[PDB]
Amino acid sequence: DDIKVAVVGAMSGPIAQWGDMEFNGARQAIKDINAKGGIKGDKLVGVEYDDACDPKQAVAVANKIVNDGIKYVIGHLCSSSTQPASDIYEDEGILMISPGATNPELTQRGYQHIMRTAGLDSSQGPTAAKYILETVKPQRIAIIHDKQQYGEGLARSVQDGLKAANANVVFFDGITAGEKDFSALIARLKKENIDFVYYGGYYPEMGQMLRQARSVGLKTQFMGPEGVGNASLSNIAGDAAEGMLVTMPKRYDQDPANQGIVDALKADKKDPSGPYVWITYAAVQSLATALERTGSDEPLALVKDLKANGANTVIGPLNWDEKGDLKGFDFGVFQWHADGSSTKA
Ligand SMILES: CC(C)C[C@H](N)C(=O)O
Repeated sequence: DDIKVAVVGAMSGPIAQWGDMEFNGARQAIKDINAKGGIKGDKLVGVEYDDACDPKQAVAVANKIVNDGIKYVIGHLCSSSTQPASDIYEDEGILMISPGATNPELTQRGYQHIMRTAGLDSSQGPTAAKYILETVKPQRIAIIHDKQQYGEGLARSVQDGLKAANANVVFFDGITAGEKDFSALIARLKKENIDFVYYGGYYPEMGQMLRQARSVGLKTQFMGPEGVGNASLSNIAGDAAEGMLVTMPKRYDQDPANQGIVDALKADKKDPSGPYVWITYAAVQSLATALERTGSDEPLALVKDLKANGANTVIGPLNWDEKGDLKGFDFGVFQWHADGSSTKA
């Protein structure tokens, strides 16, 4: 019979563009797998849910998935929405592979039904700190975050990494997500002669912060995690996007092996350049590899099979550890430009 698979992420809310990549990658993977014969004759069917990357809505979607009879879940997208949903899935015995959540706490609580194809912030954070200490070498640093699990976790990780080398972190503060007016922050950066800022958060706040800093002549160097590295960033920031540092996953769309999938996305007039297009495609490929190899429909047996044998996907040969995290998922550093393009630094 038809194998149903929930795909869960942001189809609405302020970071819906990340979700656009997720659903584009999932749809294409489900379509390619069915085109080659499915899972031993059976058809994969994606069932799409919108949690809006919001903790409360995520708990509502997870509850609905249990009630709908679905046993496998590619989601959720954000860390703050994925973690509370995983509590429900673990209790009900449902497989959950997150293509987007990078916060470490997800897979550090003994949950047996939980995996991910996204990286870890326990590696993205230290990658930023290393680059700050060794290449940028600023005199005076401020670290800002958006008071949510992903951004605040990365901001705290960069604070610790810098403080390990006794770098001058002048101050550490948060701003509320959805902020329009950053004039108070900018005034503090001028007062404290801050020449470098790490922002933990997503692209809507990064964009407006960059534009407003340059409008009054701040010469500050900014940096953020992969959550700011979006096509929207330079549209919001304008010329202030130039020089922006950001940690991102490898450019999977420039891998020759993925050129067939790039061409399929370009035929549907879709942007193939986003990291989570590929990381989500990979999560469907891992679920399909486990169903095919074992011939089983038990969530626990599918996870054990993946931890043991791995899977060959569009983001490389995947090798999970006992907790459900990928081993050897590396972030690189990129200089952003005003036209939305970027180059490795
Ligand atoms: C899509 C990504 C920007 C999501 C981010 N890694 C998080 O855990 O919230």
